[PDB]
Amino acid sequence: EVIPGSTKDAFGVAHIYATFNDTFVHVTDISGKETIIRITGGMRVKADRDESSPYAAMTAA
RNA sequence: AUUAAAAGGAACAAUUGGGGUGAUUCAGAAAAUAACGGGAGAGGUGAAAAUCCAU
Repeated sequence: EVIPGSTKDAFGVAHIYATFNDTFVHVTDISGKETIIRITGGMRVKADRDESSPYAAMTAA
């Protein structure tokens, strides 16, 4: 049925921190002390030069 | 022993001054620590490597 801990339509905040050497997609709650899922551009690539590629950003997003 | 220099100095009235000295006072970036979430990467480069990470 429902995923444990999940609720109905709610609000989150995404902390998109994208440098020239990597990119971060990080969503938390309204408080900001609880993180839901944090995926970076380096987890969806193999080489170190593509972590900043726009392709890795959408894949993580 | 002349006058009162678009020479100079002094005085006064109004101001100007990130001019100087002392005290007071505000800011948050960076970094450090404390606690919590998360769970595999992070830095850095032309590409990497050395380095940091399951303590």
